[PDB]
Amino acid sequence: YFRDNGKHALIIYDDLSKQAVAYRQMSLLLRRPPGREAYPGDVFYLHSRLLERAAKMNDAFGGGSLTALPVIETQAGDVSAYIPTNVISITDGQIFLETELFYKGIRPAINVGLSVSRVGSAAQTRAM
Amino acid sequence: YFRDNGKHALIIYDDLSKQAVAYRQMSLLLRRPPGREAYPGDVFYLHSRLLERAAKMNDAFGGGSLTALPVIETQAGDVSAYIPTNVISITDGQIFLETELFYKGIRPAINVGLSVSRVGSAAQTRAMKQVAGTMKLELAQYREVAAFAQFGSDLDAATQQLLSRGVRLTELLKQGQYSPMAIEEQVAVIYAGVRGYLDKLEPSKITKFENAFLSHVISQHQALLGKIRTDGKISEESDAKLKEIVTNFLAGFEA
Amino acid sequence: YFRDNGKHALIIYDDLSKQAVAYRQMSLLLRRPPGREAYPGDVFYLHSRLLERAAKMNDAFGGGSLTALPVIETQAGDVSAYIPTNVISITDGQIFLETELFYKGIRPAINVGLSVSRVGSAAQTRAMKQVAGTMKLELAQYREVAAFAQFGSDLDAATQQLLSRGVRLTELLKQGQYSPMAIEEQVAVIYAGVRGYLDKLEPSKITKFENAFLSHVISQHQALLGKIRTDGKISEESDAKLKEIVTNFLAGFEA
Amino acid sequence: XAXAALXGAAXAGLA
Amino acid sequence: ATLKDITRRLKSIKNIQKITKSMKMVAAAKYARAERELKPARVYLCGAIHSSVAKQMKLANIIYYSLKESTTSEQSARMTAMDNASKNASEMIDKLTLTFNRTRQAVITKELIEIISGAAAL
Amino acid sequence: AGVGKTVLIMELINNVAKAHGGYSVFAGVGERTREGNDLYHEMIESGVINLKDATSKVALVYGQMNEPPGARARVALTGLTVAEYFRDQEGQDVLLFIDNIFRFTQAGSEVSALLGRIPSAVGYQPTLATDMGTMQERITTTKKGSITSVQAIYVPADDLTDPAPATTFAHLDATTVLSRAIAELGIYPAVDPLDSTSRIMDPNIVGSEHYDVARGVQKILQDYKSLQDIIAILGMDELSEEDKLTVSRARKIQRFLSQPFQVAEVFTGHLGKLVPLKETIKGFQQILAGEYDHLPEQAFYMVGPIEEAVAKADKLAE
Amino acid sequence: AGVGKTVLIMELINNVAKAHGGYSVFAGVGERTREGNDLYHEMIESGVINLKDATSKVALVYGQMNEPPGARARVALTGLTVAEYFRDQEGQDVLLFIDNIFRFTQAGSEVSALLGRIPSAVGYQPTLATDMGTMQERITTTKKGSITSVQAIYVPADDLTDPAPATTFAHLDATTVLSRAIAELGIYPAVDPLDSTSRIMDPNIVGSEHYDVARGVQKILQDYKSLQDIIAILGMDELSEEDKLTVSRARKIQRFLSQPFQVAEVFTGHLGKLVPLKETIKGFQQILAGEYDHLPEQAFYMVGPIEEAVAKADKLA
Amino acid sequence: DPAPATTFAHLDATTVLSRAIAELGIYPAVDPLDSTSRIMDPNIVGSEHYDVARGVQKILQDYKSLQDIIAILGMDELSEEDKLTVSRARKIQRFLSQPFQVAEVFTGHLGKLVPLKETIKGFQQILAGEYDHLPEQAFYMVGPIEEAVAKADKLA
Ligand SMILES: Nc1ncnc2c1ncn2[C@@H]1O[C@H](COP(=O)(O)OP(=O)(O)O)[C@@H](O)[C@H]1O
Ligand SMILES: [Mg+2]
Repeated sequence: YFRDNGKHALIIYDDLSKQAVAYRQMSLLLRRPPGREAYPGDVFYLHSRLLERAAKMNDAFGGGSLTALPVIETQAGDVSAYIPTNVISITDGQIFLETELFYKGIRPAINVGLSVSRVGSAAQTRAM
Repeated sequence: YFRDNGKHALIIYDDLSKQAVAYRQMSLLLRRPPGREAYPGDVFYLHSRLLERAAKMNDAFGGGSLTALPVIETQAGDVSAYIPTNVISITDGQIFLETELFYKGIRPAINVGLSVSRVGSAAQTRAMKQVAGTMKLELAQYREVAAFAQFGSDLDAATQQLLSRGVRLTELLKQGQYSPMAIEEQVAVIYAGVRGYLDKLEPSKITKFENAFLSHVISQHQALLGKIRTDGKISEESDAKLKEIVTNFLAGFEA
Repeated sequence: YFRDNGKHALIIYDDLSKQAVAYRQMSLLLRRPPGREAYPGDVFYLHSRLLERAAKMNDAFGGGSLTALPVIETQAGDVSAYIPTNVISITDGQIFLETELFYKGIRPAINVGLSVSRVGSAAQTRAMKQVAGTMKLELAQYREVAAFAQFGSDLDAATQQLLSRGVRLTELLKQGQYSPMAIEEQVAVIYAGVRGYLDKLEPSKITKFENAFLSHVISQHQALLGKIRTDGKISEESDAKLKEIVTNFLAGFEA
Repeated sequence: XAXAALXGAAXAGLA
Repeated sequence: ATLKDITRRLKSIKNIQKITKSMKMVAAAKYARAERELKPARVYLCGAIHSSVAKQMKLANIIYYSLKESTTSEQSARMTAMDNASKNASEMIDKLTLTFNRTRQAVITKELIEIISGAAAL
Repeated sequence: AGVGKTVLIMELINNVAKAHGGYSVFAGVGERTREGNDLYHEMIESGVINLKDATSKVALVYGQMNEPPGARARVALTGLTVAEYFRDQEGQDVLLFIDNIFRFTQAGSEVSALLGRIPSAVGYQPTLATDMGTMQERITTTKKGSITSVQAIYVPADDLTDPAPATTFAHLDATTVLSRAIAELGIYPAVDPLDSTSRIMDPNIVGSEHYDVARGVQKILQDYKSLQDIIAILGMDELSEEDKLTVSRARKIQRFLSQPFQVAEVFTGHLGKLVPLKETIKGFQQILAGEYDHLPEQAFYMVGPIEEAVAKADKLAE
Repeated sequence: AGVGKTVLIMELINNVAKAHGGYSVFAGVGERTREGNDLYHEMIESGVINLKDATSKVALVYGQMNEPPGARARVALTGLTVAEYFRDQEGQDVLLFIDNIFRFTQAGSEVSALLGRIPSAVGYQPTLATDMGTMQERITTTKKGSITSVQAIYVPADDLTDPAPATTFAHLDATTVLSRAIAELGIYPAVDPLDSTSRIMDPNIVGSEHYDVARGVQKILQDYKSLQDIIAILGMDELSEEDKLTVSRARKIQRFLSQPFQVAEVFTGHLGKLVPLKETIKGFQQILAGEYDHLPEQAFYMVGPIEEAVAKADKLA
Repeated sequence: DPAPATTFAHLDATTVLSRAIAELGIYPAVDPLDSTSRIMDPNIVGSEHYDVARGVQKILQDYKSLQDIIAILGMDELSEEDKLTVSRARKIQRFLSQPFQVAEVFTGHLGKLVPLKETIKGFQQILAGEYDHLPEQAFYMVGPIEEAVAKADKLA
């Protein structure tokens, strides 16, 4: 609504992990054959479809936007995991937090190496 | 039947491991969803229901009882597997036997640290309480210093001494098959080690001391044993008598 | 057709992995039951029935043969996966290639330690055996010590010797593509290192040496090679001739 | 690991 | 854990174990030499060596002494140290292979269950 | 995910597509919509696309992540179909860019159960390989025309053995393998030097200088890889000076392999460099030759040609 | 391979016919056609098989690798049936060889899968344990006689806890580990004296004597193993009057443990030896004892009973 | 496991017990780096409490990373600085254990109930190097820090 009307919105999906589970549930109960890790073959699509909506409209469309910050819960710090990779492959980067870092006193527990921004400096002020 | 009629039975399930695989076979053939390790969701229950049946009835119900010693076979000492964890979460303790120990020649290869008896202390005899009580304590202080490291030069008299009981006590716990001992016989031999009557002695002699010192008190002293056994405790006299008994026997022991 | 008619034929299956996949696709589509890796219960049979067709006939049948070089593509070196397991289990041996090896400079990337030939020497010429045998032995001996090299801050000259023989022989095993050698040329070269002629040579030069040395003998000495070929072995004579041929060439070489 | 099965019967005296 | 991850450590600890084992054989060798050369001189990663002096730290006739000694003690220390390092590495190779095989198996089962699951839903 | 498949594809369009002289077809299969917009507007700003006249040198086809599996299972065909025309019907040499072909495969997998099929391994459809075959088989150069296809290939869970990436290798002539492990180090492009291959890496084709250098570079990295885990624990002292020089050189090469892309300035904060083949062979040749054992590693990091490494050394000198 | 697997299989056969008048069966589960035929002629050349007379001591059952799962599934049973006869009908002491036990299990899974049943852990058959037990259990000592089985085992992934191997161990009474290394010492049979084990090695079963000797031979063998490392590095000399005897003896022992097989006479040009249990304990007993310390190593290489160790020394000056 | 995994989300405080810790003889076998609480907030427990807590965790985390090395090569090759974290960590590790009334039959010790301020304190000091002289064992199975000092005397 904001995005389409030249306004600016920010949406947090906390978290997409529980949603997938919900999806998997709803799906299995409908008797749709379970896929990899028990999820429906289209879990990727479940998230892509959604996150593609977050966008920056041109001046012709109002110059408004939608920014998304989706949350995913890994297990045993394993980012390579299927769902974690599914989602990493949609978004414009990731902020990866480690518990090791955290306990160590590095808070936020951002893992510089593993985190990225596919927007780069184009999203920063010149000062920054 | 025995538990229900004021009597007392002992049931040995050897093994629950194989039963579980048998049940799993059934389950898969029936087409029930295989889970962790391919086991059906209800394998825990397969075990709980069974094992719940062992029990100690009160007087108003016959005072009878059923004692279960179920057997579980681990792969490569993995005590975390699905089936072993299940069973551990049912019983009232475990006695883990170690491959290492078994080969190193300690048999029963019982892992003193790991093993447990959640409910048995109360069932324990005072006599044993009397000797066994300061045994794990001693063994506790031995558990530490007894490293994997085979070639280690040590210091400190205490820690040295601690290390010294440990090897003796350990020798006292070795036992052959088919020769179950009378509780009073156990307290007796344990007494010798826990009291220090074997400190001055060489770990290779322990076994030999035991047989020799045991036959001795069985032959000559059925008098003191019966007391211990009868009293069910170690009275001042009994203990006094016992002390000399180890004393003299020692004094005459041929290396 | 060849095998049966007193003739000899060689067959390369490239790969059996893809074929297994083709078969799996069909099976599952026909809805047959899937097993490990989704493979039908008769995938083993698919290859065994294939690979058995290769064989050495008896004169009574024509003496003709059919040798098979089936290719299997492992994944992350997992020789124990399903299809690799079958085929390994079906064939008379394996030639194991490694990426580590390859990048390290060993090309072809044959992992000598893990490769095998059940048939063995029963298929080697007397000439080859005459050399292959000791080679196999020093290599195995190097393989035991290899790891030490990079930290051999002070190894005895005993093992230090095997390290040397090791790297040279290893360098001898290297090979360019599209240039298969005659059995007589291979033995001549192998003989060089195996006898110790390249021990003092620089590892960085073995490749160059062989090249040039072999060019020389193929040029100049086509009579000795002819011998070696013919006599099927290394006569005491040709042996001496080789000694001079290499000793002089080497000299020339390090001018 | 991966290609261990080409050793073989290695820990046999343990079985 | 990942078979790829466990394979790394395993790959490495296997190496460390052989190196370490190799270093001891060396340390024993020099130490042999030393015990002999030591004999006469008295009539005149190396364990806790360099540190022991370091902490407590804050001619010729004797120079050759402290030397001729400080090498027996060192070649001694390195030897035992490397002895236990491989002793450690071996406990580890054995331990890791166990995890490897548990996972290895688990992976297979997990896949097969997935297949069966989807097939049975048709 | 996020290792640089796209960026690399971006730099190739720049360093190659731009000076082409024939057509180009870029098919966006199951990728990010944002990207299609970025690319379009870039082609225009650079005249590769011309909205006013017929000078357009590139046709675009899109079937993004916001589409249903059906569209995703087909865009590649659409894009490929366009490209086949310029190959056969006209024939003047075509450049084919697909990003990402994995999406074609994952699209099939998404509807496969609804098609009533027993799943193959890893949840893939049983027809994976063949599906891939009848498709990959069209993406090819013929006697009529020439296609130069650059396909991006997603690697699920980072597992190169995954049925999809695994099945694709055979269809290629050259492979550039990117690695998170390398990326994680800050080395871009994150190419894995010991997992990348090309059918033309043949002395008879690139020549022995190229060949010996390449292999030389690979040996040293392999040599170093082996040592890594070991020095790690046992330390570096016990290492032979012979061995501690390869550790050096390797670390340097490892850096000299990096490069600031023209398309990643927003990322590196460095002006993109384009190195010519001879500048490359030579620079490495030298490092291998011990000709820079004096400069510091850092000097080799994020630079173009070897000279820049030398210059950077001074600048680094203080 | 390389290690005397077939030769050992053939001596056993022979020795069973000899010392027990018992016959043998050979079941090849998933045999490689090439290898079968090679086994055939090998037995023949060694006599165990006789195409001319009626002196054959083995019956051969084959379930080739090309055969379908069901066939390779049953062949072992078939062989079993055969052996059972020499026990249940003629009360002998048969020998059953199953090569290889793994392919049995594998054949089981294939049949299972085909029957559409859901596989269990690691993909094997849900009936893994039963499939095995309904077979293994027929191999025993009844009142009429006894069947003894030599099973060739193939451990998957070198994983001793793999379901296949694991299941199998539940039925084994002893292992016979053939070793390439041993073979390399020229020692044959190439059996590993430290790796090979037996459940019956209990004083309560073999008798204190037998039990002690065994436990003696093994410890010495073990001790020597320790010293092995020292010898090579620091040189064979810090060795005590004691450390030097353990070695000497051990070395004699290692050799005394080797032996000439009658099966391998055809072209070993050496007469075979079928040492008796009594002779076996005695022999080792004495070496341990120190009776032959004066004797030299080579004296004990490839002989039968200790008596031969003595004579060999003679001929060896 | 899906069961426990899905449970975390429903708690305000989580006490994760560890077999590894238990096997070390530490009781309760609580994993100090794995247990959490929404209340662990300076504005709720105070900054003194918040600082000790994070203090203890950081040393235990640090010790954890050193462990891999300690595992092959032991302590020898450790830095004087590193060795100090290890000592402190092993003392904090031990000081975290405690005898329960309910578990008296097993510990062989009289149950203890330590008051919050007592805990904050005893942990501060340990951190603060006020006990680098006492042996580890002194800290094992005790209530308040005071008892850990005594236990030290008794150990002599
Ligand atoms: N060549 C490069 N130079 C610098 N940074 C890069 C480079 N390639 C990738 N990156 C970083 O990686 C991120 C992901 O790259 P991208 O091409 O989007 O990966 P993929 O398409 O493989 O998922 C980029 O947004 C950028 O931050
Ligand atoms: Mg991309």
